[PDB]
Amino acid sequence: IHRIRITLTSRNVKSLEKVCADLIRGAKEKNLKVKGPVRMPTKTLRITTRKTPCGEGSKTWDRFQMRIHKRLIDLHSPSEIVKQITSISIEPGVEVEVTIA
Amino acid sequence: GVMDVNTALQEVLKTALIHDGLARGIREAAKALDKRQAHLCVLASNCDEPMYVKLVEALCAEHQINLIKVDDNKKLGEWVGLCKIDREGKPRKVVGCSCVVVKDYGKESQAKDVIEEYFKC
Amino acid sequence: KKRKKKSYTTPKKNKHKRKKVKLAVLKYYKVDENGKISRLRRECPSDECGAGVFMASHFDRHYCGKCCLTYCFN
Amino acid sequence: MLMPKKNRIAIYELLFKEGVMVAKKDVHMPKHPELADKNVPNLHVMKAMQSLKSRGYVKEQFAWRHFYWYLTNEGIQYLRDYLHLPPEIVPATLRRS
Amino acid sequence: GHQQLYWSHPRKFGQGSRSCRVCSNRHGLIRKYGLNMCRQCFRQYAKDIGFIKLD
Repeated sequence: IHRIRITLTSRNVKSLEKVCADLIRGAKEKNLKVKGPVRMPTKTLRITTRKTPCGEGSKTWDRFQMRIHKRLIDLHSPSEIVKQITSISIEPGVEVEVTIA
Repeated sequence: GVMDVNTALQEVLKTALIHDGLARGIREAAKALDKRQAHLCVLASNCDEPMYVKLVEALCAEHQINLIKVDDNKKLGEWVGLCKIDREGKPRKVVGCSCVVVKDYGKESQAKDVIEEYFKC
Repeated sequence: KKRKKKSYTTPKKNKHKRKKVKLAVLKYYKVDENGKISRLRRECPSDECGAGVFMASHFDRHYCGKCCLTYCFN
Repeated sequence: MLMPKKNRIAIYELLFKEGVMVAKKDVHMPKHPELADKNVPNLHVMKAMQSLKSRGYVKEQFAWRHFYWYLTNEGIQYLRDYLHLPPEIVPATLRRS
Repeated sequence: GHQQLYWSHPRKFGQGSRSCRVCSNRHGLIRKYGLNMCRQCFRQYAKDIGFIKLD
């Protein structure tokens, strides 16, 4: 079997891109094929709430946005190198799900 | 202090009252009085009301059970620990009650043996 | 808003009265010239009922109430 | 509402063997899955704890709808000497090093 | 009364089945995305949870 999908996600795009470059460079340094970083659409969680803690005042709202950036990367490689690369002490703020399909 | 059947009945009744079920009301006490699983409780000697003691003695002798009598049951009732608020209020409980199963088979002592020997002879 | 306004209603009405008693003796079947119990009455072969509880007769409603079920033969 | 003694004795024993109790309890409902097996109404436990605080033997902290207790030597000694539960049971607040 | 009259019909779903997970307040709750706070507690903690004012 040579079908492995790794899901990368984070709120911060800097860490996401750095860890994606880490994974791609780790895959390509050793003789191995790897797909490009599929870039899934960003999810914009929107919540609007009145600023005031009471009923008085002009109706001014707060629009809190929360951006979730997620990527999927394919891998045709033995599971050993995948497990070694996954345990590379990734940067904080990034959630990773390595799936062996 | 001095070893006696009274000084052991005090401890036995205290254990059977405080621990393993408590019935300061009518239920779980009369609900255990009609189930005939009470063996030793705080009684009085030279009873001036012999009906209940005669009935309980007959019922116990039916299944070879006996009882130990100690006079002045008011002191016994005050000595079962229920002397609330130092001495203010003075709750009225002159007689004790024994719950189901005096002692388990996992814990051993020499207190149940003398009770059994007194029941038999 | 305004308060409950439930203090001045229900005139010439009294609460339901429940008798104050000291002992539960006559509640059970006690007609044996001594108040004792006989072995002729059957015991229910089920686990949901307490062993201590025994059948009793009341000229009204029933000796029950938590489950609100009449236990009489009827 | 029911006021037993041995249920509270079991709650005290679990508190001593743990330090904190883990059983969500609701005053409105008699049983909750965490509350079960320790069937004492929340109100009983927190009223007893408020009486305890008015007396004073134990430490506590509060955060986001949750209590976090700390049983020190005073509470261990008090539960030891009142309920005559012998020290054959070792407290769980001093495990390891 | 304690367990005899109540609990004889489905009523586990009303507004009283919810409260702010920070202050146990039942008014102005936020159910969206499941963080389950009131308006003001969420406004207080938005920076920490991850909601930042950009719009």
